[PDB]
Amino acid sequence: LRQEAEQLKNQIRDARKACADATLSQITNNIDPVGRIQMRTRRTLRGHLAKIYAMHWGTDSRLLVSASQDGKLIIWDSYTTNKVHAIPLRSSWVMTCAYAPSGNYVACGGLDNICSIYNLKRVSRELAGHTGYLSCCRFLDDNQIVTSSGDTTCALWDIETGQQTTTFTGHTGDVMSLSLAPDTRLFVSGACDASAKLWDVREGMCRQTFTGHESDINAICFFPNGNAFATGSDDATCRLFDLRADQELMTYSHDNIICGITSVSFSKSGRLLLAGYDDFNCNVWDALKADRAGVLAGHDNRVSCLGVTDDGMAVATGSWDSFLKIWN
Amino acid sequence: RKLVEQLKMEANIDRIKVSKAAADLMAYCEAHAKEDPLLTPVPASENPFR
Amino acid sequence: VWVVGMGIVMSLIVLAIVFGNVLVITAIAKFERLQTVTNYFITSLACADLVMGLAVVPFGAAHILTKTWTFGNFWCEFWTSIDVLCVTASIETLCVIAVDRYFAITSPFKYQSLLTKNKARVIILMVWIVSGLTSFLPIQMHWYRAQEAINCYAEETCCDFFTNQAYAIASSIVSFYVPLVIMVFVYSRVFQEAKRQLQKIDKSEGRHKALKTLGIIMGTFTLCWLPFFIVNIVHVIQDNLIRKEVYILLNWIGYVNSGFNPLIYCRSPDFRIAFQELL
Amino acid sequence: QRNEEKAQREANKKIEKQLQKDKQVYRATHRLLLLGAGESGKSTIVKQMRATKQDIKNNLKEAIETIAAMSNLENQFRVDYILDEGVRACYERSNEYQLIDCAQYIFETKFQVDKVNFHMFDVRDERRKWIQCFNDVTAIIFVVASSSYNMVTNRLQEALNLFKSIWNNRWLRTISVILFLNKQDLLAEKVLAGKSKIEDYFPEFARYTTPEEDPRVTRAKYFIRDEFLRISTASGDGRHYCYPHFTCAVDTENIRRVFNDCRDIIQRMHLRQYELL
Ligand SMILES: CN[C@@H]1CCc2c(ccc(O)c2O)[C@H]1O
Repeated sequence: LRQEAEQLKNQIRDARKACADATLSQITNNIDPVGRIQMRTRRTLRGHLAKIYAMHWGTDSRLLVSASQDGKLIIWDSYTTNKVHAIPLRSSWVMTCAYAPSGNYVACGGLDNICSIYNLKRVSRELAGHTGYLSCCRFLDDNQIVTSSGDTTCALWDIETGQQTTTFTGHTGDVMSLSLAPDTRLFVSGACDASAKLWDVREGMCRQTFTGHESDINAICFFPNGNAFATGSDDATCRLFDLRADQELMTYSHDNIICGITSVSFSKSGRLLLAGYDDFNCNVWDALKADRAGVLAGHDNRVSCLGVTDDGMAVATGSWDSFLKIWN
Repeated sequence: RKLVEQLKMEANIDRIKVSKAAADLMAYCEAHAKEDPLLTPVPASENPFR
Repeated sequence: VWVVGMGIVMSLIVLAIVFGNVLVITAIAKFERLQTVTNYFITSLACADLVMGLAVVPFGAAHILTKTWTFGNFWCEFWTSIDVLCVTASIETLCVIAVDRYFAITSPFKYQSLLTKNKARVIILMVWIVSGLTSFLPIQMHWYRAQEAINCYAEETCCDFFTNQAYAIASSIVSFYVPLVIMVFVYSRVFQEAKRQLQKIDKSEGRHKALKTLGIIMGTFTLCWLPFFIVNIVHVIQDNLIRKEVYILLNWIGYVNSGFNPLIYCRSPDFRIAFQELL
Repeated sequence: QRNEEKAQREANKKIEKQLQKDKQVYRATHRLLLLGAGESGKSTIVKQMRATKQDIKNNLKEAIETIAAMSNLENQFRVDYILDEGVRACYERSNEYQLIDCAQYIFETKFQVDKVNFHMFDVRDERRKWIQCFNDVTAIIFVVASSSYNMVTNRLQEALNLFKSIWNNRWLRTISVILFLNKQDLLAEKVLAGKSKIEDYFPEFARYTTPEEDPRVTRAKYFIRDEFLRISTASGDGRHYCYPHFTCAVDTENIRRVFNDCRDIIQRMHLRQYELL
C-alpha cells in the first residue's frame, strides 16, 4: 500500500545521495573571497502610512511598487524620490504586490482571498477562484498571472479571460512564496510544509520537489542562470538547490543567526546573495564561497521584502517601519 | 493515491553530477561577475543614485 | 587656592550640562524612529538646556571666579536676558511635557487624534514665544532697572542685577510659580488614574512602584527650583533679609537641574538605543 | 525639458497632500480582530454588537444533512428524500456530532463610532500564519463557547489551547486579548441540570473552589474563567491583559462593555511607556 510510496521515497533519496560526488565548498574553496562589502542608503525612500509587506522592482528598474497594510498602494519613482501614483486598494489588507514587465499594469495581492490587477494607463479585473489569502503574485506577460494562495494550490490566471487556465495543486502545506524564472517556463513555489517544488507552466506537473529544510519555507528566488534557486526557511538556515542535481547544494547558516527570514534575492551576477531577516538587518553572503561577506542594518523594524533591479544597479529592502531603504 | 503517481513521476529523472553542476554554476558566477555594480561600485556619475 | 579648587568643580558643571542635553538632542535627530511622535518636546527642553548650559552657565562662573565682569556692559545686560529665557524655557518645557503625560492618560482615544506634528510645533514655538515676553523687558526695555547699588547698573565692573519689586513678583510667577500649579495638578490627577488601574487589576487577577516613578519627575523639579524662587520673592519685598552670597549659591542650584534634566526626561530602551550606536 | 521634474513635483505634492489627509483618519480608526472558534457563535455577538427568509432553510438543510446523525450511530425512505424520535436522539448526540446550526430554529464591520471610530473584522486555517501579519490591532475579541465541555480533547481545552498559540507567537507581543464567555446561560443550563459534570471532562474541577444563580453554576462559571486566567496569568509582564467579563445570550451592553475595556487597553498601554505604572 503506502509502503511502496515510502519505498519510492527511499528510492528517490538514494539516487540523490548516490548522485553526490563532491561538495560545493570543497570545489569553491580555491575561489577568491569577495571580501567585506559596505552598502549605504544612496536614497532614503520613505513616506507611507503604515507597515509594508511587499516591494517589487519594475522591469525598466526606474520605478518600484510597495504595498502596505494601510491599504494604500503607491508606485514610487526611485531616482526623483517622488511618488508617482498612489492607488488605494479595495481590500483593507494586502499581502503581495507585482509589477508588469511591460509596465502597463500593477498587481496587488490581498488577504481577502481576492486578487486584483490595476491599470496604470481603475481596477481592471478581480480574481478569487483560489481559497484563502494570496501569498505572492507575479506575472510574466500581460496575459498570464501567477498567484500562490493559502489553499495549497497555486494557479496561473489568464488576464484576458479572468479564469484559472491551469491549476498546480497537491502541495502539502500553505504556499507562502512564488518565484518566476527568467526563462518564464518553470517557476518554483515554496509552502509552509518545508516542501519546495518547481512546477512547469505548460505541463502542470511537479518535475522536481525538494524538502531539505525542516521549518516552513518563507521565500525563494532563482539564479540568473535559471538552473538553480535559493530558499529561506523559518528556521535560521537558508539553502540553495541545484535543479539538475535535485539536492541541497550549500547550506547557508551562521551560529549567531537565530531570527527568522522573510525575503531572499540574488544579485545581477548572482555572486552576492542578499538575505533579509526579522532581526532588522540584511546579510549579504557569497553564493559560491558559502560564507558571510557583509551585513547592513539600516532598517529599524523587521525587513519584509527585498529585490534587485533587472539591470542590477542597486538593491531595495522593505521594512515594517514604513521606511523602505534603497541600498547601493 | 496521487502521491504514488507523483512519486512515480519523479522516480526517473535525468540527473546531472553535482560536481558538474557546481563547476557550471561557478563559471556562470565567474564569467558573468564582471558586469556587477554590487561586486564593484562604479563611479558616482555612472551610478544614477550617487 | 580655594577659588582654584572651587573652579575645578565649577568646570565640571559646565561640561556636564553640555554633553548631558546634547546627547539626548543628538539622538533625536540621529534616529528617525524617536523623532516623530514624542521626545519632540524633550528636544526643546534639551535645546533649552544647551543654551543655559553652554552660554549662561560658563559666564556665571567667570562672574564669580574672576574679579568682576570684564566684558562689556551691553553684553552684561545681554547675558541676563539670555539667561532669563533659558531658565524660563526649561520650566515651561517641563510643564509642557507634564501636560503631555496628563493629557494622554486622562483623555485617551483623543490624544492621538487631537495632537499633530504641526500642533506640536505650535505649542513648542509658543513656549519660546512666551519666553520672548519674559526676555523682552530686560534688554529691549529698561523696566528691569532698580538707589540701592544703583551705580552697579552704571558701573562696568559689577554686573549684578537689582530689579524692581514689581517685575520680580510677576516674572517669578510666569516662570516657576504658575507652571508649578499646572505641573502638580496635572500629575496629581494622573496618580489617581494609575492608582485606579492598579486596583482594577488586583480585583481582576487574584495573583506602589508608581509613586516612586512619578516622584522623581516632580520631586527633582521641586527640590531644585523651590528654594531659589522662594528666596527671589523674599528679597524683593524684604531687602534686608537676604544675604548676597546666599542668593548666588541658590542661583547655581537651579542651573544643575538642567544638567540632571535628561535623567528624568529620557531613561528608557529608546534612550538606551541611543547609546547603542554611540558605544 | 526641466518641466518634467516640476510636473512630478506637483504630482508628488498632490499625492502627499492626499496621503496626509488620510493619515489622521487611519490613526483615528481603531482595529480589532475577532478570532473565534468554530461553533462558538462569534457571529451572534457580532450581530448583537452591530428575501433572506431562504437563509433559515439553508441552516435547516445543513442541520438535516447533519441529522449524518444516523451514520454516527419507514422514516428512512423519508430521510432519503431529504438527504421526531430520531431528532431527540440526534439532539442528544449533537454534543458529540457537530451541529453548527441551532436546533431551535474576510467579513468586516464598522462598529458605531461613539467616542472613537472603531472598525472591527475577522479572518479556518490550522497554521494560522495570517495572525502573525497583525501587530497594530488595539485588541482582539476572542469569543469562546462556554458550554463547550460537553462538546467533543474537549472543545474547551482546544479553545484554551489557542492562548498557547496566540501568546507564544511573540508576533503579537504587545496586543491584549478580550474574551467573551458566550452562551453563559446555556453553559449554566447544562450545568444546572443533572448531566456529565465538568469534572469528567476537566479532572481538576473538584479540587477547584469558588473565588473570594445557584452556586453550582456560579462555581462552574468562575472555573472556566480561572482556567483561562491561569494561562493568561503566566508570562504577561504587562502589555498582555485578558478582560474576561462574561457575556450572556442577549446583552446590548456588550458593545458598550468593549469600549470601557478598550479605554483600559489604551490607558494601560500608555502607562507602560514612560514607566509611570
Ligand atoms: C543670576 N540670577 C539669574 C537672573 C535673574 C533670574 C533668574 C532666574 C529666573 C528669573 O525669572 C530671573 O529673573 C536667575 O537665573
